[PDB]
Amino acid sequence: HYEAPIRKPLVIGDKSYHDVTVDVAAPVEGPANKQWWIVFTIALVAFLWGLGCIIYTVSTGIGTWGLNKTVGWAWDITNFVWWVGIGHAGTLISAVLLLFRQRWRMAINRSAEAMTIFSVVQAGLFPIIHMGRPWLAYWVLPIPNQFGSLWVNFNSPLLWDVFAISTYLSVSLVFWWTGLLPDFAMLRDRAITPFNKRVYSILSFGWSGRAKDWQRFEEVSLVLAGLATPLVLSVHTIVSMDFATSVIPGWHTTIFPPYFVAGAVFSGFAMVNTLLIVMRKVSNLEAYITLQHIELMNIIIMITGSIVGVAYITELFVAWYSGVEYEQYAFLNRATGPYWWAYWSMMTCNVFSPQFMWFKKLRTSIMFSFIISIVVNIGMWFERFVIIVTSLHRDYLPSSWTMFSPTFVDIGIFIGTIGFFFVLFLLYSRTFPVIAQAEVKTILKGTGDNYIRERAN
Amino acid sequence: MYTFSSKLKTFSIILMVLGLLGIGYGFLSTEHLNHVLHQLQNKPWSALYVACIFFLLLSMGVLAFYAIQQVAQAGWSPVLFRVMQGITAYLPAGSIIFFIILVLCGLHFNHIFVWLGEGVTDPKSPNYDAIIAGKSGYLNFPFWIVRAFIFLLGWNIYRHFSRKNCLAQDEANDDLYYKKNFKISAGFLVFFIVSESIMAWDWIMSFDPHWFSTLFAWYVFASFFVSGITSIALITIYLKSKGYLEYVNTSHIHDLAKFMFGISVFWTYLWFSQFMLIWYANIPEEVTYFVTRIQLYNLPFFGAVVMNFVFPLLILINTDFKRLNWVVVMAGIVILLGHYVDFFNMIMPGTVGDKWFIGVPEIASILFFLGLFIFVVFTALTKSPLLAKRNPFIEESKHFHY
Amino acid sequence: SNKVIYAIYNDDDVLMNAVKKTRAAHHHIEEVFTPFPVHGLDKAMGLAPTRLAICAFLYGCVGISVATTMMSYIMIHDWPQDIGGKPSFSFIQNMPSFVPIMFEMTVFFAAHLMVITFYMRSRLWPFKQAENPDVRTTDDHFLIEVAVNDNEAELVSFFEGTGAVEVKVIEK
Repeated sequence: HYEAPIRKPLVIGDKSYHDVTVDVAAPVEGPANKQWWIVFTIALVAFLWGLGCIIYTVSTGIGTWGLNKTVGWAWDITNFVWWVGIGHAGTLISAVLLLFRQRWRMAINRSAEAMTIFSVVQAGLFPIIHMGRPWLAYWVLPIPNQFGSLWVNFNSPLLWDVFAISTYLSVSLVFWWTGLLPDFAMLRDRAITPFNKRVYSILSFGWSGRAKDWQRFEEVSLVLAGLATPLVLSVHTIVSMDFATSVIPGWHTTIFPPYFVAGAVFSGFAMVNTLLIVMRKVSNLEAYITLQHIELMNIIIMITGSIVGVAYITELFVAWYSGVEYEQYAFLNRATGPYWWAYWSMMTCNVFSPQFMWFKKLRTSIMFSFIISIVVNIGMWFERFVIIVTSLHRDYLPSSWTMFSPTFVDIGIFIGTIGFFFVLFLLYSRTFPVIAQAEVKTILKGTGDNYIRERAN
Repeated sequence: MYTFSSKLKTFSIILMVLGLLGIGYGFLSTEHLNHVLHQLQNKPWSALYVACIFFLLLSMGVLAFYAIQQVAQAGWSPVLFRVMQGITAYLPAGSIIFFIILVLCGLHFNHIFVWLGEGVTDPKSPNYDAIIAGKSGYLNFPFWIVRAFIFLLGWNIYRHFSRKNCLAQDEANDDLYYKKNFKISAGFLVFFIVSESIMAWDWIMSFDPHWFSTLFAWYVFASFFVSGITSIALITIYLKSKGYLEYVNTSHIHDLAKFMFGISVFWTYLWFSQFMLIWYANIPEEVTYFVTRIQLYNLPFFGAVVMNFVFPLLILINTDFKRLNWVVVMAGIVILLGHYVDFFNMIMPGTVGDKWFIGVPEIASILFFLGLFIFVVFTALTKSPLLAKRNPFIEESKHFHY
Repeated sequence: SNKVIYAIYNDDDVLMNAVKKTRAAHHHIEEVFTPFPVHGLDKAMGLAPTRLAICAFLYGCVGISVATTMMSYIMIHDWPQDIGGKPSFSFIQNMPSFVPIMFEMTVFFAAHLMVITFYMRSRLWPFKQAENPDVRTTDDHFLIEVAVNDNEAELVSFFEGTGAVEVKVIEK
């Protein structure tokens, strides 16, 4: 054909068509081990305890939280936007990499989708839990009623957020689900038990793979990828405008709509990378997730990290350039004040972590990159925390200046969402086809350590 | 090689004469008039400034893309690199002219910038402005010149060695120049991002020392990067129609068409978010920026939205149309005009305000630099063969289809 | 009482050769079944282009009419109250605050209405009976089926030439 000799193989082990399907189907076709049950139990307990904390604070009062009369938001919306940021990784991997014809994405796409459907859901709890009277939440929708057709306004970003999140999730759900049709077909055709036979004959639709069916299938995925990238940007931007549209010094800005997005990409891939690292060893799919996939994840993280760095110095320049004392003081408060440790630990992580990737000896290391990928998520949690808290406890009228400290029920709810995340993801890995077969089988001949060697001789 | 048309020479000469003459013409024509007369005297000056910065950044919009395509190891771009190299020959000449203009401001031959005027910093003067004086640690003139100067070297050096090493790679039995350029381009892109942010502050936001905004430079970047892409496409269409390109087909055109489409939408995104975040919570300080634009430059302000969004929105969405030469040429022209207007809109209200118009001194500067640009680019194409030699990705690009 | 020839292959290379030969020899192909996308099959078969993209664009246009008629009714023509200093006099005035919703609605309808169009035209739903003529085809083996007119002997001898891994003649 015409492939360049420069490129390295994406498939290792001289694997054929049966080799690939057997490898991927194997974890679905067998039983879970003791270690799986131990981990599962732990995640479940954390989740159930978290539910108890949620019920308690809903039924007894928000005053059980560490919120103040000054600081109305902290840890509730902090964790909301943190989970939202995480849930943009999969929609980049399956849509953006698609649009740029990035072949290596084929071994990631499926698990990347799991990362958004199990994290957007976590975020969806906070918009309800923090509410003062959540049983009246249905009033948010513009539904004809007995109050003289009393409506809602359409000027608040909190309402815009309702539309952004509910449609973001809805669209992504049908997108990744459609991609499962040819993979469930390969499981219903195993039918080792009549129970499983029934299950996969129902999970799959009548997907008898045919010329016409595949033709349409490809076109649908192209359209949805085209629509998905705009959603990735617009949804996180609507979230961003909860602070950008304010009158509060330190929040009012124009940099947030692209800034928070860059951060979302950065933190999302850092999360994904840690799960792929443990996945390729537990599931034994290291022949599909190679060091080239890991290296490329590291490179992207490096790139977006530098974008964030530029935005940090942009804000500081403008603050100095501006003659507004209130904006300058807000930045002085972050540099030196009672929350200095949140600010400086945040900056330490975001500034230096992505810069280690310039060194090949560090970038090409599953050990080093595993550690760094974890660190990034810590720094990004503080990124969200610092912006919200440091800008509220200090503002107009010195008499209103205060502090802030969270309680065990603020912490507990967050722990609960983490536990739930892992319950869902862990169960996913034992029932779903973790690697798309329809995708891999279109690249097995184009790339791999067999065919390339053939081309070279 | 590339045989010069033997007609474009005289064509570009005509543009460089009629435009030049029009420029010359433009400079031959209580406290109320102290305002008005400065607005009138600035008209033929900002008419040149906007033309130079437009074409200067136009060239930079190609080099940014060039560096990206090599770093990203594109498998369809190699066949078009010679054209891109030919286009980015303007920069080492256009940047000279632009720099000279900056010097002329420094030597007080105009009133283009406010903070470069006399008596602004000192408190012993009727021209004293405390707000501007407080920003003098950044606006200090000799710092502004040096800071501007080194940005030009940081772009011109890259251009020079990129070409030099490429030609060396064409005449070698191993690699070493490919990898050399790979490393250089990566370094360039890092530098570029930093110099881009500062550049916008110094050359565009410096027209209004009483106004600031975050997300300005990224907006500016998009406003020229998009136009850079369309200029690439238009040159390759021309050369192809004249029989000078081989291994070029509608899939290469299509790929560029959809590329420029997506990034033109991105420009619109940035435009709106900047506007709305001021409009939504109109804290009066920093709001007059839009007040004086909406009330005066009504059609320019909103027309720039339509031409850079609405028009291509209903054109470059049909994949069959993306392969048609006249569809692509048409859209390219509209986009270029739209971004010219974008720069016009950003600069004009700060120099002439309500005395603005699009007559002789504006048209003349456009045509002058148009002719200059054409002359340099097509001359450059005769100094090197199209379709580079041994290159690690050229064999697949010669068979590229989509 | 029609019979169908089931030509079972091994790779895309032999499919492309086989399909092109049936086109040259004028053997009407009834269906082609594959475990994964070929990226040259519909071209060789001569299948007509899809129109799903043409289906959505229109769905997006429906979405924008919904978003704008909703908000222009409620906010300025039913209760034109003041919420802040926002001018609710017209729809030009206070337009920017409606953009975040209008955008999301056009994508929402463009996406979901064409996905269900795909399922309706491809006949896919949760309790639909699967139509695999040979179980092995999903994991592996490619299948081209051609109906028998009357000359079973030569129709089979044709399929016994290129890519003849397994050839079956099955009634109905």
